[PDB]
Amino acid sequence: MVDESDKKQQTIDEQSQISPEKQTPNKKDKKKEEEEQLSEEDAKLKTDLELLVERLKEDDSSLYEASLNALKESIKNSTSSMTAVPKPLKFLRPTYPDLCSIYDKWTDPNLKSSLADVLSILAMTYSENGKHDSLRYRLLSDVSDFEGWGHEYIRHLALEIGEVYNDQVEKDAEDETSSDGSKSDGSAATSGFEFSKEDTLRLCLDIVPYFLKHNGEEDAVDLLLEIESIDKLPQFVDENTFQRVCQYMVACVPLLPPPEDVAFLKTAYSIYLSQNELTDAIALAVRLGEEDMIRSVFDATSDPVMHKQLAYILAAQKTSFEYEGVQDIIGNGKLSEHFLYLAKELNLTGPKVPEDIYKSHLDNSKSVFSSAGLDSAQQNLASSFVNGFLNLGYCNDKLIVDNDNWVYKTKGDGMTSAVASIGSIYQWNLDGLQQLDKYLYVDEPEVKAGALLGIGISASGVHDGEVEPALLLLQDYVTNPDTKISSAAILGLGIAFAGSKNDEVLGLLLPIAASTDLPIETAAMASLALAHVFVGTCNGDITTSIMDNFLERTAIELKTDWVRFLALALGILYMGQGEQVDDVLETISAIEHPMTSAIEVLVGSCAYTGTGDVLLIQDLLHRLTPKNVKGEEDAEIKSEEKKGKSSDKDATTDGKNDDEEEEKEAGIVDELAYAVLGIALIALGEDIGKEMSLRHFGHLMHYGNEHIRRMVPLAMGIVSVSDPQMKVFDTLTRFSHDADLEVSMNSIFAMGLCGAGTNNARLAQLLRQLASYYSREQDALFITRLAQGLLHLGKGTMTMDVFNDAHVLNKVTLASILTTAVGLVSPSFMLKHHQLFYMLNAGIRPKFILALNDEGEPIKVNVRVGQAVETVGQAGRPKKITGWITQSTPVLLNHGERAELETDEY
Amino acid sequence: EEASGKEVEKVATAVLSTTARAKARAKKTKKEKGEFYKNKYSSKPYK
Repeated sequence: MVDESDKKQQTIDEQSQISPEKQTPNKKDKKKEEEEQLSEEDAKLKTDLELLVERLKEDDSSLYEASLNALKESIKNSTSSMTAVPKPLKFLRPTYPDLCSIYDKWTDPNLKSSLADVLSILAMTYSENGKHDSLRYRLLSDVSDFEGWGHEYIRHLALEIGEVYNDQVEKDAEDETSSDGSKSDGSAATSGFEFSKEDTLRLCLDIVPYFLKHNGEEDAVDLLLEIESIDKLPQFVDENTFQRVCQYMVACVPLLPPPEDVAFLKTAYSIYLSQNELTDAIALAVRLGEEDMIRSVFDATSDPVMHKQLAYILAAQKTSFEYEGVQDIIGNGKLSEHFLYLAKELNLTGPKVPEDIYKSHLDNSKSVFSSAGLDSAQQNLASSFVNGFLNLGYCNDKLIVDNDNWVYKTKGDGMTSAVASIGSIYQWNLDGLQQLDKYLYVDEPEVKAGALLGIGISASGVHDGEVEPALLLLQDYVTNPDTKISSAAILGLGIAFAGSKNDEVLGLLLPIAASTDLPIETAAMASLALAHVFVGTCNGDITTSIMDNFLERTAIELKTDWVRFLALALGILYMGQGEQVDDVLETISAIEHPMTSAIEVLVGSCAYTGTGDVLLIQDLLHRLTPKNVKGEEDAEIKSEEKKGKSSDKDATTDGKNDDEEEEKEAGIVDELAYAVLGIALIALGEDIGKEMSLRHFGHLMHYGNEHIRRMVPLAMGIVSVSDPQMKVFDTLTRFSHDADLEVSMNSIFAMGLCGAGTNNARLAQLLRQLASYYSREQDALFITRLAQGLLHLGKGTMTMDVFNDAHVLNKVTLASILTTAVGLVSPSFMLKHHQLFYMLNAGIRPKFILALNDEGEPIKVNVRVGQAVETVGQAGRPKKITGWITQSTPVLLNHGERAELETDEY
Repeated sequence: EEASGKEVEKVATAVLSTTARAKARAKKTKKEKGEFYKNKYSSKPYK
């Protein structure tokens, strides 16, 4: 540390830790005197650069401050940075660290502020030279180790960030702001950024996303594509490149408004398209939901290759995976056009092959019944629906149904729903139609209606490739003018085709959904189907539905039930979109009535989704307001009011669920806690408000995909046993269903206690019973999830009927709806060219460890399990493929996606 | 004024404020994101 003069080169470094002589005195004098020393100075630059490099290792604040103290003065005092022009400009290499030594090593509040500003200006000027880039690189990839640079280097980068962010917040932009003093664009700093990006992408991760989101343009993102696609395999594997891209997009989700957020993810998809894995591609194309992107990934494998090859089989598999079946329709018929084999291809895209595979699973899972034996009165009705709720998905329980004794004892609305529950035994099945036909041709109009609903449920799994479409059976019923018949018909068509907006399905449904002048309660089903049809893909926000919602309001207000259902159908209709939905809020609002104000708060949730935190504060100001106005003073109306209140509550919950899913997984925990504070606030304040919020809560959980399932449903249940509306219990059980037999062990005992114990009304008893049976599928037959499964950010379509029904006080009419519950998940299996029905092995891990992804790709260590096991629910979702040791290679990366595994053996 | 005089004032100030801040706060945040007297003599006369 102490001076020890010029005895050797080692002590020369020691000499200059206190006072330089080759950087201070000499150079200074030369620059401030002769200008032939401009020449000596040029050779001496090199020498000076080296002396920094040696003393970098020294960290103490004092022996960098003071040493280079007078050089800092010299920028403006003696050189004035233009006494010899070019020569200070290229001599700014070493003077730029001097400035940084006062910013960062020494902290003097007054100078650290002021000199930030100086540093920015000079970073720009010296980046024309493109030597400011090299200054940055020698600290980024390092030469020496000291604590100092680990803090310093962030500042250099921070200058760039500073300015670029501010141009969004202040409109004046550029170097007019004296906060940076540096021009936002121009061909001088732009070339600096590209070069900076290169070096920081290789070694670090920090600044590469910041630059995009501050520019705000999809253009920044498209430069990223170019560089990264070079890096795809020779610099590091496919896998690594993928984890970065989606880390950028998933982390900045909350702060991207609608138009910006679609526009960013386009570019992530395309990055994926360029790179080797098309498996990564298909998954993003789905995110977006645009038709246009699905077709390019399906095409890319089908059209080039003339031969059948792998290429045709792979296309079909990929579209087959969404059980919204939006992809199914689009991809079909290309297979026909190419004509290698019609027969294999067409069946494989179709959800027809997914039935067959189900039989393999069922075989392990066997049949255990646990149905109610109770007969007579409303208890007869209870039991007969309960039989279907336990044997959901493909089950065979034929014989029981054929015992028409119990079937016929159902009465009224119970008769329609009884036939409708039968349909769910043969849910997702070709066969079963038979059972339905017998009744349809005999007795009262009631059994006829109930038959059509069940057809709807059965047809869920066979409605493509023009193999018994539901459209075929149900058209005849629409023509028949009786209302019950016709209403039932369009409810089942809508369910079956789901997202599929095929020409025949859609267009049958298009003149119609346009008569509401005649007063008919059950015509809720007119719009309710079409909304369901619409979800799963980008919306037109159809002009049929929007016109009819308004017309109904003109005509009637008497049927409160009719208009509450209508309001919801509109909000469910706009699902699948958000950009276009900002428009329709206004359109709806043009016409203003207190009755119209109920419709708006609902729709607000779908437009603002995916950036909502304004939406949240709004759905809370609403809540407060009835009470609040009353608060100030203290120190026909019936229908309008009730719609008002009830809507808000639904809307708050919908908003939350959708935001938490897409946004940070962390945030899922916080939103549940906020809900509990909303309900507590309501239980005291309004008597009427409390009723609605109970029911909403169960679907809050099921939608949001809470991580915790053990504690919260149970605890909540207990308070709400005292509280009226036993329909609460059904909404909780749809969350609790989980991986059957994990959560649900606790559940059957907890739901069962209140039911069995208390009987004080059979009306009350009926809700409780149904809820119980729903929850469990015997020896893990299937799992229901609101989510796609294929994305875990994803949202379903078939599960939207479940989500609709928790807005109204319970009704026997409502029971009929409730039978419908669709939303299956397939069990993965390794496929072969002879279609092997068995998994070899898999890893499962309750909890991912990776913190690079918030999703968390599977670890490669896991805990090992056997063949032919259901893809586990929570605390088992991360799934890795074990097969590599038997010399087998996945073609279809599975991370715990719905998708079936597929393998190629060497 | 005594105490009851002061009660009217303090409550009036505060209500206006609780009402306003209730929602003004939430809104604004999120906007960027989406000589000990002695004679007291006086040189100027008065009447």
